[PDB]
Amino acid sequence: SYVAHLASDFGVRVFQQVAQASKDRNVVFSPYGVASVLAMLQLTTGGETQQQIQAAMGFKIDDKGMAPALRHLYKELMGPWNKDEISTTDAIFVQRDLKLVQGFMPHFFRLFRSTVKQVDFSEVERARFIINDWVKTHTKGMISHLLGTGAVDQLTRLVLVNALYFNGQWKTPFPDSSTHRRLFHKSDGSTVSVPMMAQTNKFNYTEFTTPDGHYYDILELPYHGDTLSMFIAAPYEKEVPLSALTNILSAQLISHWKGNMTRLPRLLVLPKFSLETEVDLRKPLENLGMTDMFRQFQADFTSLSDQEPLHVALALQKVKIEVNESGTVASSAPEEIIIDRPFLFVVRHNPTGTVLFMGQVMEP
Amino acid sequence: ESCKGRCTEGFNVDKKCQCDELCSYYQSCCTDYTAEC
Repeated sequence: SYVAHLASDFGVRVFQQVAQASKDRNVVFSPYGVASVLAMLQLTTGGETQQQIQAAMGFKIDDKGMAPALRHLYKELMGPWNKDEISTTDAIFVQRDLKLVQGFMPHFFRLFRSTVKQVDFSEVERARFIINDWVKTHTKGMISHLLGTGAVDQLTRLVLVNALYFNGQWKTPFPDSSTHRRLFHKSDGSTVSVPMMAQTNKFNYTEFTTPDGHYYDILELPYHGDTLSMFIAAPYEKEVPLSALTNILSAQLISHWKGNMTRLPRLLVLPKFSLETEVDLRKPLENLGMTDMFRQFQADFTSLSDQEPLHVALALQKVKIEVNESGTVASSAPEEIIIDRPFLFVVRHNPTGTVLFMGQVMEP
Repeated sequence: ESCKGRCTEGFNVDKKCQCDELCSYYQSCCTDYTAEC
């Protein structure tokens, strides 16, 4: 579907803004997640606030087929195949006693099969407990304490949250006994020791070039039953910064990564990692043109409430990803591909091409 | 005092008990919230 691609493209553009402001830090992010919550926010907005979101996303949620295709994607990710591997939640919270526009909720429910949550921000500590507990119980206990003390206050009226957890189960797990500490070369020219997994398998391993003619390699690691894949991406030369690859690695490119005509055996060496990133979406969204939604008087959320002024006080995504030997609680020469320098990873939903997760690993 | 066909309407200050997704946090759920919504 067109909307799956547009939603991934938008989310990747957001990831790029986040990566740009990240320095030498690890980042994990969800392009799918931010697209989904911003698509829902479109319903709440009007005027230039709506226009800015629709222009940046490249579609209107109200258009024919747009909402059904997003619902379909959501349903799919909740299928029986997902062994508590992905736990996501999108929620919009508005001031509980704020009068909402007649018919807004059933209309929101028709399109998304959820509602806008209604929490009393004037009771500050309680609202923060509520939002936090909501997030925790809807990510199978994985994202707790999203909001620390003082994250919201008495004047907070509207808050967007997107929280995701991922730990995939490999189609072929890495044997535990093959795991040991190896040197990893950081982009600042320093070297650290990190646990790295290793397996011999037939993976897709393709070489491409950037416009500036830098070589990069894409390794595909399928999860069980081929529904999801992790892609690992890195410049071939150590001197080439990861950013030369991030700035060009679009939704279009990723969705086009495909099988090798003949897959070949190789020994793969990959660092284990466990990353947690909290992203404040404000600056990334403003850089993509969505400035009005944050501005106290300029913001137009008249489709949600035409009673009192509204604007987004906070827009958060928090992602936790786990990459290990099996993705379970269990306990387990050809060409060598060794990932011992910073890399990008992409988790792709294969039937749709949807970019679920995206990140840079600067130091495992 | 019932949630029948109300699970989708959000908070309603005029109604005697609520049916919104957070009503349990406000100890205000109609007794049939669970079975309806």
